[PDB]
Amino acid sequence: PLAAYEVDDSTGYLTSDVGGPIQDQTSLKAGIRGPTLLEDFMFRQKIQHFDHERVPERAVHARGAGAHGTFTSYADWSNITAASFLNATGKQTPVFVRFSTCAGSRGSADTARDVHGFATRFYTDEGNFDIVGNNIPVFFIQDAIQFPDLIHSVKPRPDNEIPQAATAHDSAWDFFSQQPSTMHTLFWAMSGHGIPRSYRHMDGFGVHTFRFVKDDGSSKLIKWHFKSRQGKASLVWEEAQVLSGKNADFHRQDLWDAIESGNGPEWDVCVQIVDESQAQAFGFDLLDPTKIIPEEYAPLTKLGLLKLDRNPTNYFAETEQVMFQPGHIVRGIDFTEDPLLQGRLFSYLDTQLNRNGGPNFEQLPINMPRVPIHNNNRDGAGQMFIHRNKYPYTPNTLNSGYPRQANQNAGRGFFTAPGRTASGALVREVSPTFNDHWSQPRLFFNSLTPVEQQFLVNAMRFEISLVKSEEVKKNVLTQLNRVSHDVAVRVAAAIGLGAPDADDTYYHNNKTAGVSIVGSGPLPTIKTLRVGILATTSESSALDQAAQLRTRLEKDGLVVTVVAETLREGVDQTYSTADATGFDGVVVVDGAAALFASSPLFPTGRPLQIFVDAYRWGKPVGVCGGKSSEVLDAADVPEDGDGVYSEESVDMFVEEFEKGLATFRFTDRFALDS
Amino acid sequence: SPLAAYEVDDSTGYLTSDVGGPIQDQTSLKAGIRGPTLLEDFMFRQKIQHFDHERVPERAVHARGAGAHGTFTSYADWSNITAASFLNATGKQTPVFVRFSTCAGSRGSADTARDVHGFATRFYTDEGNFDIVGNNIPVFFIQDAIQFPDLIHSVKPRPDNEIPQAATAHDSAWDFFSQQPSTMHTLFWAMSGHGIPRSYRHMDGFGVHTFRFVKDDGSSKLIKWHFKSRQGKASLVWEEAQVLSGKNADFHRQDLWDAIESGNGPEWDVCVQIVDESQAQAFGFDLLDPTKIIPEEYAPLTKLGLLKLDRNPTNYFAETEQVMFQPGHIVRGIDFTEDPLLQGRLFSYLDTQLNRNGGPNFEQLPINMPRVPIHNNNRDGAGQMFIHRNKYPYTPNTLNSGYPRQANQNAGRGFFTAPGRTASGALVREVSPTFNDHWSQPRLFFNSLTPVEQQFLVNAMRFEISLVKSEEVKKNVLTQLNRVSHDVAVRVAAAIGLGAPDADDTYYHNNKTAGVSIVGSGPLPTIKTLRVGILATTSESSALDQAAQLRTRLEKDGLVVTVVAETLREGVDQTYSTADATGFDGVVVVDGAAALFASSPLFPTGRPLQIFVDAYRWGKPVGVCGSEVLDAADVPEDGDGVYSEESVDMFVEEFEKGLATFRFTDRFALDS
Amino acid sequence: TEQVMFQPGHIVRGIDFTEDPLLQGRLFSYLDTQLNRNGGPNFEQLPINMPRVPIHNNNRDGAGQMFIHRNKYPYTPNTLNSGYPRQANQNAGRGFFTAPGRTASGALVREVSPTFNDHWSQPRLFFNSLTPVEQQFLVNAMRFEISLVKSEEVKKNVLTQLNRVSHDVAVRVAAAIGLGAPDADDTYYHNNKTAGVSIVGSGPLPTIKTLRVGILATTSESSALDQAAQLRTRLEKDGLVVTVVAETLREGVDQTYSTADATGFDGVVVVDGAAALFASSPLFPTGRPLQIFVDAYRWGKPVGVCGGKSSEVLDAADVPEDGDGVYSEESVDMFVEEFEKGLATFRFTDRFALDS
Ligand code: HEM
Ligand code: HEM
Ligand SMILES: [Ca+2]
Ligand SMILES: [Ca+2]
Ligand SMILES: [Ca+2]
Repeated sequence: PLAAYEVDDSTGYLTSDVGGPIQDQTSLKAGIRGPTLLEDFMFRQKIQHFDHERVPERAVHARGAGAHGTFTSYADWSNITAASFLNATGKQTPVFVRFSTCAGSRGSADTARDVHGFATRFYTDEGNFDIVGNNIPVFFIQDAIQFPDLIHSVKPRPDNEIPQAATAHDSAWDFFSQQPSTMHTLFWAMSGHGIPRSYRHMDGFGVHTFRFVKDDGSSKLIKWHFKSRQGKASLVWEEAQVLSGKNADFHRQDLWDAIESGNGPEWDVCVQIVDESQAQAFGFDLLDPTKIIPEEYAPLTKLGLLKLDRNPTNYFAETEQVMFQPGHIVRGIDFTEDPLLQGRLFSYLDTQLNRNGGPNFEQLPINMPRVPIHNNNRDGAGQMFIHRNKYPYTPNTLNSGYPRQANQNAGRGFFTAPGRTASGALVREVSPTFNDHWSQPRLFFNSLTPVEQQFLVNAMRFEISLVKSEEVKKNVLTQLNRVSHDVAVRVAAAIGLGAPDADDTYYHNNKTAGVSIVGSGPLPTIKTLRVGILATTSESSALDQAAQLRTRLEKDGLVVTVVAETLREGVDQTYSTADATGFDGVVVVDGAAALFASSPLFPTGRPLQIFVDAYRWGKPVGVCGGKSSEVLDAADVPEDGDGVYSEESVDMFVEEFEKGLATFRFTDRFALDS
Repeated sequence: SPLAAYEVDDSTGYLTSDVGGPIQDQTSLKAGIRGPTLLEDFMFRQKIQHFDHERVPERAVHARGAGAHGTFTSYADWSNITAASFLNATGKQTPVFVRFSTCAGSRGSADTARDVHGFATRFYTDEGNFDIVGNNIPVFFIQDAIQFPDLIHSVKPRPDNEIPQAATAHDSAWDFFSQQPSTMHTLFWAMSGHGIPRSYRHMDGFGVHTFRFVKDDGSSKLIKWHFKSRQGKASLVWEEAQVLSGKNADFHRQDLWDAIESGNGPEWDVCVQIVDESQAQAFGFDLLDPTKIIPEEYAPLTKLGLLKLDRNPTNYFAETEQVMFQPGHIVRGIDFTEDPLLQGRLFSYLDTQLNRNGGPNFEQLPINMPRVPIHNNNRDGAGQMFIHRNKYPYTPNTLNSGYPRQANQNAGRGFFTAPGRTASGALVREVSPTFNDHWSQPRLFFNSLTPVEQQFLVNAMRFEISLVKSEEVKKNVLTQLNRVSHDVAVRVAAAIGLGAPDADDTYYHNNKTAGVSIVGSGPLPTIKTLRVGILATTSESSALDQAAQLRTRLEKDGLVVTVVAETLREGVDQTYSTADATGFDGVVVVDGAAALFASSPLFPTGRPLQIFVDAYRWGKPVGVCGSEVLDAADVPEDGDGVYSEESVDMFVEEFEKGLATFRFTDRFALDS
Repeated sequence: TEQVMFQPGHIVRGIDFTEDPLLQGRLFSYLDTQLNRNGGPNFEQLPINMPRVPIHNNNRDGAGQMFIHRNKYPYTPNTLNSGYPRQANQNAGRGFFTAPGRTASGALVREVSPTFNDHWSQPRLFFNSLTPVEQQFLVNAMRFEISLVKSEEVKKNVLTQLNRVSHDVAVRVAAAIGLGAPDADDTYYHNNKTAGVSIVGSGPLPTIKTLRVGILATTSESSALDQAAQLRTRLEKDGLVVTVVAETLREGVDQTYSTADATGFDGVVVVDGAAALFASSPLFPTGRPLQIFVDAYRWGKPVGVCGGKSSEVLDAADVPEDGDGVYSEESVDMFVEEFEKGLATFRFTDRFALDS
């Protein structure tokens, strides 16, 4: 894919960057115990490179991971868009996708509670087209000019730089409560969408309304929705926290492993399509990025399949250096007057100068298009091209008038949708059509299941309880109360304040499909899900049981880890390094029961803690072999429990257990406010 | 002070651009109320351009870190051993800035990663800035600076997928260690409690290299810097460090910030070991070799002065992120040695600052400025903040009357290279054979730890090496560990189901040395700032009363008290939902709360009990104030560091003893 | 000087932009380009770029950040910093505001307004407003530059465009380059003139202070040095910058003939004690003293001989004694009074050939 740029070092002698064979292990010194010499160019070339390895992290979405893939169109979409990549059934275009958290620095944990990025580049035969989206369909703010306010508030306090990758501090909730537009995204982030099970188990959204533009000039309004084929799934908060410490790399490792095992994740790339006349028809403004179109109003149209199936060769060169822009647009697509989108168009082109340190960032391999470039851009630091045209100006006769101007009528040029207009005063004023900040947050809340609603309440209780300012806490209750009195009461109970009186201006009872995680039913596939088998080296029959279970589980593409006191043939991991956050279900072989009812080889009570944690976090758990009561009694897990299994037959154990893995979470183990 | 002049106050006033024009910054300028944004909106672009360019490259190593201001005070006139001005008078005060850090992780990684730690001190002296750029471990992994990128690439994440963050627990790191045996000494330190210190305040600082002290008369002696903590030595246990990394990635920087805010700024005695030049090879190793310590039994510590950190930064980015240390920031009275690791460092720091700052004028940032006049002919460069009056910036000149004047051993208090230093021999890329013993001092170190400490170290190695996928690498690791201690190799081999190689006694010995053991260093000299979690309940007026009684007592003794209950209210600090045992150094359950330890929508199932049990398993002082609680938690009433008293005052007294002991190590199983 | 970074975006309350598409795009360029020059986003902190009033905003960090900001809540809206900094606009805080009568209406277009389409009438207005000799200089600059263009097609295309401004210009230029001018095309021709664009027509200079007078003298005659000293005193009294030139330096001589050139002076005076130099030396190139005088005359400057004896110098130079801007007096006083009128006139344009 980027084969032309690969460098192989599987053989050969060390050389400088200019091909001179050298060594790099000992400095040149004036005598054997002498000082190092300035003339040692071997030393200086190697250390200079090392000294300059780092580049600025992205201003947001610093922490993330990418993979290569293919997009395949399901149809000829010419009848709605001139976009070349969508112009034929089965047409394939290479892609690169990067997923990320949003607030944390490089090296912060994947399983922070946060908005997540989902950025996709299509290397089309008419230019690179990027859709730079999030896993949440609405954004916090209604005007790009407010982005630094939002980001400053969410990022660590700037005196001490605390806390990392978290909204759980005063400044964030101060902003949220003073800028009520934030409520909708806030509710999404406080739901299980803020803590996805993996990048493969979340959807991607363009957020903004864009336009599809036909060759004839007619346009329609669209929203992009990348719908996961793996299904939707979340962690529970108290698992996400432990996982942040046990495996900061959880999401990037999950993605990397799925691709390597031939389970590359897939999404249906979809749009909602509506007429230009419907911009204000749905009870809100399609220019407002804090609003969704309910699927009951406009159904999803599937355009094609996105599949990620190839990991990068060098993370820095590919994932770190990929530079996405919403301004990377192609003929057939256009912008709308969404004031958040409008300002983004400026930001991405500008910020890449910061990251790259020079203007030629489009020439980096990962950023290059797959079709020829013909323009009069020249020079600049890091210029890799050697341009033959010595008359790089338009209009010219001395290069026969090339390159020629491309537009609607010639050379397949980009063109602005010709029906677009502007009218009015030049103003710094918010449209009153943007003013309802609360009805959609309530629509979202109403659409979650009872346990889902409790989890959202509990996320808010956790975070707001860490806000020191009594005034900020009260202000937060004021805003929450406008979305839902019941939310405000339940949150207030945790923080020892009174909720204010119900204000029903924005309350309503409407619901919408497709936003609940709990309500989206069992997972459509269990391939890649992780089963930890707790066993012991003290009983050769426990290992026999573990081996039989492994064979039967791996047959169905589950990723199996056998855990014992020490490593040996057939054991993957020791108890010392094992944790419940490492598994989607946990099985104990009854031969190992004694470990459950002290060792220098693992912390006290570790084998039982793995089982108890997994149970408490809602995972399918069980004992295989017939003798289950010693384990279940020690764990205080009821044998009759939903998602608790006990069979002597390995085949029968696995059949039941696999149903539990697809259910994924057993939500009856979590208490509800009365 | 350069920082006072550049402080910007925004507590009043209307918003302005960077050029002082009053503006707004909340709505974009548009062609009509639902129209597109205008290119002519300079308010928008100036604000967004700034935001777009806020980030700068992180440090190549020590990216995760935090800083504080303070003072250094000399104990004596040290002219008898050094010309250094900041050391030339009893009571002489010099401002300092210190930055502490982990070493391998990127700038958002957890404080409580297992790692070497940075301890970099700048003394803004009256003869120039002097930096001691040290670590919390006295020896380094490698013997030549040219190997640094090899070490660092191996320990940092694998470069195809950038996994794992802030961890040596992967194949490449152990491959490097097992192929480059000089690493063993530092590896042993990193695998001990020194890899997971309880806080920046509870670790020491070392200059690592041998340096020189140079007197005005030109004579020199060899020195090692040792900053000795007045807070005592303390570590986490590994399982606790893991949970902490998720619950509070900011634990160490918060611990430091808080200690300073409460008037408990941390202190170190700044010390040196001082030996004669003739002793460079007298101790059974080469003092140019940065993998060796001088045992304290061979050269005792001399206390030069007090280092105290007592003011937090105003802006983290401007001060902590932008501070740029250099071992080349040296002052008259100090010199380098021919340590090949030190030698190459001198080049690296000056060069790397170009990457971070993006221009050559990084010494003009307020945090990097000196507190004395600058007179030189350095000019221009991006970001030039001075307006130089001298229009003849060359030497020799007559047109500026020969100024600036040359400074040297005999003019203007100039820096001078120790005049006794020589070099002789071939120009070679060869390692001195005096550097070849990579295994005796790792053994010395291991011998000097207590039995439970040695077990913790074996268990750290068992943890990490079990995660290495390559059988070849694991075998090579056992080969090197075996040269240090056959017992260590046997015990770690046990966990990974390989057989250890046969004993090879070449480097074995039974020697020990003082001052390297954490557990063996006795109870903490102070318990001020240590954290007590009181587990209570809102359902009992008596429980809240009991909590409050304890609070007034413990707080008067300097302890930081957190009362935990189901919900916040008067006198309750944290909810059970946000509480964790990693948040405390000791845990107390009040009697009236006994019921919680037997379901609630206000916290996860079993949370109250879990905090108590985690605290006990991690060795902390735990207690009940007011038997069933100790029963539910399976905690022995007669256990060392388990407290049970009806008497408030009696409990606080016993418990405060427990906080000093800090860890009750009898709770951890040992190989036998 | 090198670090000053100007921007038309540096605007203040009371001024606003217009929809000139050239101006509109400049607003982007200057902010962006300073990143290239400065290498970092904090270029407004360079001393030459700093304002002379307080700065209150939430811009933060960036390479080279010189400020230490005390406000730890740099976001709007906030309560934790009491809502400061406050928003400034037309009604509060003397904020910048866009002229409120400004509007836009129409399609979003990449099209040129047809009102921009006349490219030729104003060039012709400008040309008409210059004096005859001025028009000759302009034709001569065009003849000079276009003659160096190698492509015959480009030269042809240039005459096509010039011909639309003025058939006469195209003809006169065409003559120098051996091509024929296109036939007259009078769409944009006219006879209108405008005030204030002509240099030659702007009358004599309002001041001669700082103008440069080179006095050519000799060390071979003590009398020449004396004349040069007296002239110097009389000229310096009026704020003129005087350079005395001779073969070698000594007290009262500023420059050698070797370094001197007519381009260094606004007027040139030979002292008659130095007349023999104007008829070889290892101390300057052959013919240098005379060449300074002749160049000065050819380039239209006031030139003269002071002392009373002028024919030897003037004849050697081929300069007519009665030409305008040519002076000859014995009296230093009378000489300077006449010469100073010539310095205000500045250029004697009757010395330049015109096309017929
Ligand atoms: C709809 C709301 C938004 C979404 C879904 C969004 C999405 C993203 C994503 C996914 C990335 C990381 C791309 C990658 O993986 O490299 C990103 C980076 C960035 N975003 Fe946006 N963003 C939004 C709003 C904004 C706004 C309003 C601004 C500023 C006006 C902005 C400025 C940036 C900057 C400076 C970066 C770093 C870009 C780079 O270094 O390449 N974002 N955003
Ligand atoms: C004795 C062994 C060493 C110790 C104790 C040491 C200590 C440190 C410390 C404490 C910092 C961070 C200072 C801060 O807080 O900003 C640092 C940064 C750095 N070190 Fe060293 N180091 C050692 C060896 C080396 C070697 C051999 C090289 C390369 C030849 C090196 C290159 C760097 C670089 C490039 C940085 C980032 C510096 C900056 O960005 O300002 N280190 N090291
Ligand atoms: Ca805060
Ligand atoms: Ca740069
Ligand atoms: Ca590796």
